[PDB]
Amino acid sequence: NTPVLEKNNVTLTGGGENVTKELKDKFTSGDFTVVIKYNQSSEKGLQALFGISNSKPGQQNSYVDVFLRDNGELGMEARDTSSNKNNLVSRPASVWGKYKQEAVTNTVAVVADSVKKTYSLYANGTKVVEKKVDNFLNIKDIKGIDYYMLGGVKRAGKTAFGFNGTLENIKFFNSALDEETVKKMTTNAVTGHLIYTANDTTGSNYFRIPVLYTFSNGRVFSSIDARYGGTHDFLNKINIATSYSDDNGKTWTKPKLTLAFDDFAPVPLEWPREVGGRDLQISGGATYIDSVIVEKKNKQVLMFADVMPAGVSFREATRKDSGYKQIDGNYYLKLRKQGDTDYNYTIRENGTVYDDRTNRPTEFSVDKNFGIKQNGNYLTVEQYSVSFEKTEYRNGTKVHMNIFYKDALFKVVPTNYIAYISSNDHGESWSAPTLLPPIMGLNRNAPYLGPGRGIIESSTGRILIPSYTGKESAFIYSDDNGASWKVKVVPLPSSWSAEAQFVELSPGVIQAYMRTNNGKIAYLTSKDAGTTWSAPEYLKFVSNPSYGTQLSIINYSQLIDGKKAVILSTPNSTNGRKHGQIWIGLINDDNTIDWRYHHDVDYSNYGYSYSTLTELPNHEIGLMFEKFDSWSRNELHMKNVVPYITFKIEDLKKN
Ligand SMILES: CC(=O)N[C@H]1[C@H]([C@H](O)[C@H](O)CO)O[C@@](O)(C(=O)O)C[C@@H]1O
Repeated sequence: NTPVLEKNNVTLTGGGENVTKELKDKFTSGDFTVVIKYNQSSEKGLQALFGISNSKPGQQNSYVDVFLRDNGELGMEARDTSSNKNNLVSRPASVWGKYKQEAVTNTVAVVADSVKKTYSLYANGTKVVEKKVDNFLNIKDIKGIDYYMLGGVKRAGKTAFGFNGTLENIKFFNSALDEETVKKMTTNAVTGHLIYTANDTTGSNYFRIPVLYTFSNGRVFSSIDARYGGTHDFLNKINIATSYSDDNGKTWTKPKLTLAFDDFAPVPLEWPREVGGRDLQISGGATYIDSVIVEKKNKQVLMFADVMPAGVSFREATRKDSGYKQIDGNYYLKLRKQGDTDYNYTIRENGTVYDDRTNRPTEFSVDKNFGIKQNGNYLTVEQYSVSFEKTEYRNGTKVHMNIFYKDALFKVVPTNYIAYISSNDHGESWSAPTLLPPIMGLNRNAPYLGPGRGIIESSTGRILIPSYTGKESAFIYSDDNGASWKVKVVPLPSSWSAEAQFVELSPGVIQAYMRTNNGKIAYLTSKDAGTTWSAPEYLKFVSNPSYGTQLSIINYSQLIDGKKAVILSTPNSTNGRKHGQIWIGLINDDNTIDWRYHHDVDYSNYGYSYSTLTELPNHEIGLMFEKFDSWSRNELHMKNVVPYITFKIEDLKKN
């Protein structure tokens, strides 16, 4: 594989460079590969990295280019005027803009393969898109190609889509190179910011909902949603994966599955991004989603998660049943047996399944992972697989029958639950899950967790876990170091998806920062360790779309400008989930916050959705975030889009 042309350190501010002499008559087949290492000096406007065109008047629509948008989209066009053929292939959120005050160096590539009739695009080690098109065009197919340009496209004798930046290195090949060669050629520093990668140990092509936490030992812990049937919240097959770093985030463990069902296996699916397929979903699969981490005072770690039985969306879960039944003062999980209409059974002591009608134990029992036994032996069901030719079918593998499955003999109430697991070794191993009792009441479903961390209120030792119902905040708490759980339900002014996080301002004084349906971040204050809550106030410097986004806010252990500090991450834009910012807030003696500093994470039109902050052992700050707009139907089912970055406080002061 030898380049037909190579150029280096080409600095441009809109005007481009003519390379026609060097490239006219190099592309005999018509196929091509172009690999471009670049950085942008200005991201505004549509910019072409190179352009091969018919430059004569009348032939404005006869060209091939690779382009970048101010939102980080990478794409290509291949067009021919006289035949009115117009190919466009792209993927949102493909490149980085700026990082810590400097333009980021990216490496992207295009492959045009006339035998396969495909265009492929690569960015920073990932094949971001591959598309077979019917009206395929290569360089020879376009009539009268006479101009070859770096950093623009010559249309009707004028430069269009002028690039602003430096082409550090650009290589043209007169053939289609193979996938692994180009992935490798595009690998760079950007590629190293992934902790979870598509089709890693987890078997998932997709991830959403990152969480970071630092343990007392100096381990930095991460969890994430491993979402297997694309990035849909529901319906989907979702596991919680984890990974950790014992060296201040420089290196991470291979990801482990920590909360998982096996009614479907953990295997990679190629989820359609086209408008006609992207609404496809994995239907019948039990799920964990939305993790919350806290470390207790005794150094045991807790992790909570939402639990969804197979076929239960957030929208279709019954809201008028907890899934639990009260018998002689105790709460017990109800079960319906196949062929019954009513819920005649309960799980009591030792997981023994009781017939409530007779008040006698049956021969069935439920294990600590919700698996169903009969006379002490496991019942089985066939595992499902997914295939695209979409079809879901039984694959011949037997797994334990489970109360959360579609094919179970005994089934839970089709509603959402909360489960928690604990670790005595800083997240190397975990207990079996405990389903949370019906803290909201017997005739109400469980709340939904606000992903991220919980806190320990220093003065009382109260454990606080943020959650919400749709209409209320539900602050789940324990006053006996996690042996028992209660909830403070707080009515909100409207139907907020009130994903929240807590900070402590001073002893006894806490604030819950949350998403709303009004465009603002709300904060509620408690001066009695969470027992009662003030009316909401709103941050005046963040302005988001009405749907909102999850946020992250943490306490920071070191003084900044002599003051106690908190650190907030959120998008900040009414155009979408964009324009990520980190804000440093300094607490005053009266417990108001001086929001003194902010730092923009990349350019304002680049994507920034859910995020998580942690303080590193060395007092740097770790950030992981969805670097795309996770609301947009245009940015679903994207691979390798949740990076991790470390900041110094001095970095966060700038902007
Ligand atoms: C990559 C891309 O989007 N290209 C499109 C451009 C841009 O929208 C520019 O803003 C306007 O030149 O608009 C066209 O009408 C054009 O100029 O022929 C169609 C073309 O497909």
